[PDB]
Amino acid sequence: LKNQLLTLKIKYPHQLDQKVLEKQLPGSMTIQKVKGLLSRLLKVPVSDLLLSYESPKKPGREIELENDLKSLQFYSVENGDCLLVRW
Amino acid sequence: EAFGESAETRALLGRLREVHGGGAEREVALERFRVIMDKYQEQPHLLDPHLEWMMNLLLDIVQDQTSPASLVHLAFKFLYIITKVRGYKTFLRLFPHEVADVEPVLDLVTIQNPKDHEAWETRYMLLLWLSVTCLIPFDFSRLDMSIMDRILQIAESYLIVSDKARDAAAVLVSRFITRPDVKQSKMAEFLDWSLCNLARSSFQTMQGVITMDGTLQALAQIFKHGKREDCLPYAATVLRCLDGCRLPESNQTLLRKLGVKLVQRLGLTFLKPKVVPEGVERVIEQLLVGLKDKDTVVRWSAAKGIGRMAGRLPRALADDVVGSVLDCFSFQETDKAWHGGCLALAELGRRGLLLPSRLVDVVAVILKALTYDEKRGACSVGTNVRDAACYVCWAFARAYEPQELKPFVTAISSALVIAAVFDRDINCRRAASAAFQENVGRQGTFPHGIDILTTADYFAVGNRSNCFLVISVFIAGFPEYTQPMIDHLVTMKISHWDGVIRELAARALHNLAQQAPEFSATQVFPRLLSMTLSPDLHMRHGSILACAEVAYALYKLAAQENRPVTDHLDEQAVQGLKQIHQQLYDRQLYRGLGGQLMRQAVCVLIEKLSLSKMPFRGDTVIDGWQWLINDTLRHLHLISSHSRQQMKDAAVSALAALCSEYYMKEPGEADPAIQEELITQYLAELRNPEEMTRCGFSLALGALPGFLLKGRLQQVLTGLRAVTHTSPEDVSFAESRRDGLKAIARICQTVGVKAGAPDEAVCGENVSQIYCALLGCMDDYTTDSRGDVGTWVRKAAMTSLMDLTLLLARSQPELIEAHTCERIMCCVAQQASEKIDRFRAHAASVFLTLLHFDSPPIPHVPHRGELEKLFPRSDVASVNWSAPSQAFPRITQLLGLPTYRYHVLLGLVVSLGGLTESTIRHSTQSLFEYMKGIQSDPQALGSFSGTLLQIFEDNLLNERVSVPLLKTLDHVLTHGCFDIFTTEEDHPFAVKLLALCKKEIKNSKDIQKLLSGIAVFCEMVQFPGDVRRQALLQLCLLLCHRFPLIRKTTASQVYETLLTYSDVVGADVLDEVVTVLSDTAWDAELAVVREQRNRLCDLLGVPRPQL
Amino acid sequence: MREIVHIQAGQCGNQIGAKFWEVISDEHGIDPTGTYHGDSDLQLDRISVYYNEATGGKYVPRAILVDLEPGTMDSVRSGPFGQIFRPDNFVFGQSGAGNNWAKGHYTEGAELVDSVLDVVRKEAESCDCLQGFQLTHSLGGGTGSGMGTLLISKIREEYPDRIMNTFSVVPSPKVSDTVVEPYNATLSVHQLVENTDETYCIDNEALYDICFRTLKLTTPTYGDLNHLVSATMSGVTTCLRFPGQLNADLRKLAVNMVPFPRLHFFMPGFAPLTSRGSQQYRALTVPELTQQVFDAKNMMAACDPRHGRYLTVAAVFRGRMSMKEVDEQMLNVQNKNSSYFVEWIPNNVKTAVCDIPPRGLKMAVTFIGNSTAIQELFKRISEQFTAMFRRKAFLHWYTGEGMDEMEFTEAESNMNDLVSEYQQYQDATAE
Ligand SMILES: Nc1nc2c(ncn2[C@@H]2O[C@H](COP(=O)(O)OP(=O)(O)OP(=O)(O)O)[C@@H](O)[C@H]2O)c(=O)[nH]1
Ligand SMILES: [Mg+2]
Repeated sequence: LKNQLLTLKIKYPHQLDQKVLEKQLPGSMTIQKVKGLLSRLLKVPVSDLLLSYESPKKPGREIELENDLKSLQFYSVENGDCLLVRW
Repeated sequence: EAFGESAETRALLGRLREVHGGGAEREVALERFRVIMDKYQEQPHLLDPHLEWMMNLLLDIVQDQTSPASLVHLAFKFLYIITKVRGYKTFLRLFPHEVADVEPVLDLVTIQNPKDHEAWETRYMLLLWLSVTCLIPFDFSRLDMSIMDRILQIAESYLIVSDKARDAAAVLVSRFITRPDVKQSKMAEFLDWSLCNLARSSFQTMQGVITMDGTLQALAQIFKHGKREDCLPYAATVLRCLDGCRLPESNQTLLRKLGVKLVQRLGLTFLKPKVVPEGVERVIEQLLVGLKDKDTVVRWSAAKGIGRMAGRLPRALADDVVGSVLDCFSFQETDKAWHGGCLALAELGRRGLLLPSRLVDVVAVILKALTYDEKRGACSVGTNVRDAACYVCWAFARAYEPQELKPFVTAISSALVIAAVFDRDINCRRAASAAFQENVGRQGTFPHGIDILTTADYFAVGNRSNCFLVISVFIAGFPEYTQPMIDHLVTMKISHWDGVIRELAARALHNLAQQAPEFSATQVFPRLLSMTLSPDLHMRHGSILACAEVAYALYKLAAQENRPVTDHLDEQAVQGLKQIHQQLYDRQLYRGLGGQLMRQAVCVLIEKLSLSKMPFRGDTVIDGWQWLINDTLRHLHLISSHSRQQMKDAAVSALAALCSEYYMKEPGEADPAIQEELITQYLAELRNPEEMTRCGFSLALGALPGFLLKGRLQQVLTGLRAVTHTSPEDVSFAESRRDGLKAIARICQTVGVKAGAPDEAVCGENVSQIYCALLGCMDDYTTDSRGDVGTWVRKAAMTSLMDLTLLLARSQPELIEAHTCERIMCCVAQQASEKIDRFRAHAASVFLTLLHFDSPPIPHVPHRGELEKLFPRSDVASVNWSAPSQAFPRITQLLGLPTYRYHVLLGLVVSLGGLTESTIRHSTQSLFEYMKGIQSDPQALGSFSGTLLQIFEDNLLNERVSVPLLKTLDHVLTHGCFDIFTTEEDHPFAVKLLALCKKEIKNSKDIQKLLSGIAVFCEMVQFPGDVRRQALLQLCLLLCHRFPLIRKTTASQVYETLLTYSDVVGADVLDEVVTVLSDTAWDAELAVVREQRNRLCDLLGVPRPQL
Repeated sequence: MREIVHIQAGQCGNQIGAKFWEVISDEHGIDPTGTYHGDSDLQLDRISVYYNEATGGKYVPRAILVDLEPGTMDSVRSGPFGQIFRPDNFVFGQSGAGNNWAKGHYTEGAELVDSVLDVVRKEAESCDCLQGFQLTHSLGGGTGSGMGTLLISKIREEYPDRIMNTFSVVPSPKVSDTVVEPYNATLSVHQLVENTDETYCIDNEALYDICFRTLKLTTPTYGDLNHLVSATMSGVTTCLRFPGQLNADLRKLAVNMVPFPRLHFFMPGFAPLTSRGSQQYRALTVPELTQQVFDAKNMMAACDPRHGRYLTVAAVFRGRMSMKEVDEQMLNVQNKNSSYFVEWIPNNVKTAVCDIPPRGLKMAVTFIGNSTAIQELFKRISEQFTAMFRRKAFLHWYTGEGMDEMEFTEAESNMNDLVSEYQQYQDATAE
């Protein structure tokens, strides 16, 4: 599982005062699980959480994760990317 | 109307100087420009007002000497796109044509590389521009290698280019060699250059054919745009060189087309343009054969040449040409020869060359061309010779005069309207309509020429179905287009190869007989009575359909004057209707592929005969018809599945019409001899092992009238209910059970309602037993090898419960009980919330029809006010129930009611945990929207959890509802719905849920069921207390399963849960658990995985399991 | 010697066919002039399946290109390989169908349909024994949408004993903003069900998402999608152009992969995913390829193969992998006890192994399965077809040419029945 894990950094563009986090999540994880994780961490409703993933290979770009039944591997979420959460 | 993208166009070109280096931006602009330009490909004349500035923004870029080659190529691409959109002929009149624009263009073209395929758009357009600069009225010597020599070399080098540039070299040399100073300098040189290329090159290589095509195009353009007296001396050498090449024998279409185009031009040069060397005698010899070519492009090009040559030659040769062209219509030719001859005749008549002497001949051929359809295999050919006949007829309006056409107008006008209605191709109909309009506008001597155009205009000969039942009657209304129009349909369409043409023709004759009953009963019916003896299979079906339709029409006509049907049809014709069955039974035509067609035709014939009250009652013909119907309803599996429903719905209708017409003794009664045998045989046929036998006999028994059910209704109902019951032998018998319910519903709708008569109609004595059979088939959920076939058995089980509930509502609504009505409502609600889309739509439609029914209102409607407010009348036709998005948001609201909670939730669980993706995605969103409103109220959440646990307990050890429910529970727990129950230790709800899950995951083998169980066991760790520890133990039991995939999935789920909920494990031991779940291969041998499992158990406080 | 006639119609169809022909020519070792210069005898034992042996040892293609608009015709005529296609195999008009299905199938595309039959019949007369026709077009438009259906309906009447295979390219709102696309797609699918034995669906939304995420391209143009389409086409037609133990012809493949008549839409794919320009970066193995062939990301359609049953499965491997190494890998993934076992890789799968690898890659793989998830491609168009049908928007254009609501409701009922049958078969017992 060590090779399958990916270290993602959670950003907060709407709340720049917050610090940039860093969590090692499994590659075979659905965006439905990450939504609940963020809801339980930041105490924000699940439905009121728009996710997105920005690769360091594509600066100036943002992909929206609207589908919840898909995993992070399908969205080309490689190691070292950043996840921008909004609400 | 006008160009509206110009506001965006001037900005695009403004960015041409910036997106010239980048590739992505250039491609986006080019694609964008192309999608902006292709919208006006039908309206090319709308861009002319913008052809001024739009060009100035392009040619001005290449003119600048301080620009790169990429920008020049990008601008030439847009220039070529604009030329393609509008047209080079109308676009090159805008290109610079000064004497100071020639040397610029020449050097520009000479700076190009023919090998660069990417810049092909620059070489194809540049050449064209040069042609413009060749239009100046100045001499090339005044400009001064010379310019003429350079232009000639460029043309010679481009005329053999395999790219599109070759075409650009055709219009160029056509204007450079045809000049005064250059037709006495370069013409002879380019002439010895073309002859050598034509004599050396062959049509066996790709480069030899390219050069030949280029040379032929150049010569054809030169002889076209060149002086007649200048290109006359060199008219024999080129012709001889072309004849010595043997182009007709070559296997190239473009080469032959160019050869014909050059031969016709050479022939036009010999004759003087007025309002004949021996060489001409050969030219014609090379054109006539062109009409008998294999390709249509060759004939279309030869027709123009022949038409242009007949007008520059005398009247003796002009008549000889027509006489020779008429020979193509002999009895030893194909359809291509006829097409070529028609094209040549049209081209000749368009110019006014045909004399009235050839009227008796030409008119004697066109009549054969408008109805050409010579079967050439499975399908027939002739649509080409028919489109040409339309153009030929269109030319008579300009050639002959009214005085010369009057003798043949009576036949031309009729043929035009006959071919402009019943034609199979819309193009032929439109061409015939245009020809008729042109003839009426010019000649104006056609019977009712104006009245026929107003009803059959260009926007009226579109729908083929409308032309057979609207325009046909309007044309037959007059006495000039009735008998021939009927004879055409009788001797052409009703004997056609396609079956749609033998059905449409019959339906058209049905209406045509109303305006001409005498002619259809004394002249047409005898011809359809003899056509049935035709060995042709398509001929017998058409004749039977016509005999049925005309008979029905005559019966309907006689019904007006309350007159008998024998008034129009004589007894001789009547004897044919009786012997038609004997003729088919003797020859044994009910076999092979045509047997089904013959049976279907005879069924419709018998139905139309019984619906007309014929004098056939008490004859052997009725017995023969009954035997045939029984044999058809006896042998159904032998018929193909692509036409079984038609035979099933037609035979039952014919039997009902016969059993509701001939099989009667007195009003309100029937012949007991037939009643004691038909019902007995049917009840002995409803127990047939073959499923198709019952599928056909149930509907036949149910379609019987009401007077034929008096006294024998209980037996029929019992026999139909015996089939609806499932047994060990009848497991996959869904089609039979469907027909069993359909026949019961039909019987209920026919008999109606009548108190004090259980054997005659439905009443309160047997309504309960009938409702019990309808409510029992809804629970059928068979899963055969084909799939979920039980759905079918449910479809007919829904409509049967609708039409019935309304029947009582229109007579004795008090019979409908409250419990039965509530059960039906709950079952319909459950059936209107299924993952399926086609079935859910019908379920919702039935529910809305049953709820909105208020005439009178139906009793026992649970929560009638809430249901009406949640499903208003406006949300019936506007809402699409087939789409989950436009259905689940409105169906999830039903959970608020108490009655609509258990069944609705059970039905929605299948959609919230099925296989389809979009349905689940929509159902989850619709359920979360409703849960958000009952999330704070603890009573609502408790009731929902109780109902879910009850549904779980009901469907235990069931792989139809257990897996969907377990999958939906995972999402329900991940979303955070049961958040109030987490603030209490030892929650009975979470205890019973875990207990039921342990039951459902007991020895679970399949991996699909194990995944949902593992997910639920990991999403249940949120509940503190004894449910947290015990649940954890289960995870351990899954970390050392019998498969490595299960262990890996369990480890991944445990790792995810450890990151989700942080209060489950202390921070002091979380590091060890995280490090043990990372560097551990859970897909290895169990000998090493057991140690890791024990280590994790010792850390998580879980007691050590025991084998 | 079984020959196949390839036909191309519409702008997108011609652009896909040109790229596919260029790819299969560069893989076979054929210079753009016409001669042969490869370095392998296996590139000639089956060249007659798609190339006629003309005089001088030249190989003439068999691509019949037709297009009402004179746009893509000139581009393909002056392309890198434009000099290969016979010059009288190009059939075109001037004005197209104006994004109307009732124009390129009744009033306009039926004006060149006769010249198309003459050309396709003149091309087949030289063949010794024809196997089946082929067509490459896009459901979006009128000359691709109506012309393809008209030709399929006209050829089946004269050659009922020939296989009919197509490569429909379902459009998507992301690639095109045209609003008259749902009707053209519905009317095309209505005819592609009753007169077609096999249809390879290549959704445009899938390729768009792949180029947006996987390739990380800035503005995915038509070239990026055409490259992937041609790669998938070349990977699918590997057994019909190279030797091998699995000598599955066209008819045999259609009979073994299409048990039902109406159900015949596949979900073609290909791996590894690459783009234009560079390509050599990482060398994949057989395990990695097998793990990636069956991923929904490597599929060229917006469908999840895992979510839905598996009618028929098939895979084609290209490179120095052996059918013995492949069988070992295909017999351990259909077993649960086996490690790294997958639940979406089904059993009784068809498998192939090729020698000649693709261009720019040493090892690759192609997937040609038929899963019920393809129903999602039919429902997405159904909704867009209903919301616009209730208001009768843009219906006058169709009613004026000759069409009527009868054909519309017939196509709607056919699509609904197909979706219902797919959903019913999705829930079937495995054993
Ligand atoms: N993948 C891909 N899709 C294309 C391409 N060209 C067009 N399309 C799509 O196909 C549809 C347009 O159909 P076209 O092929 O351009 O049209 P046509 O068949 O020539 O028909 P007309 O518009 O009537 O002339 C839209 O959905 C486009 O996005 C292409 O090269 N590749
Ligand atoms: Mg086009």
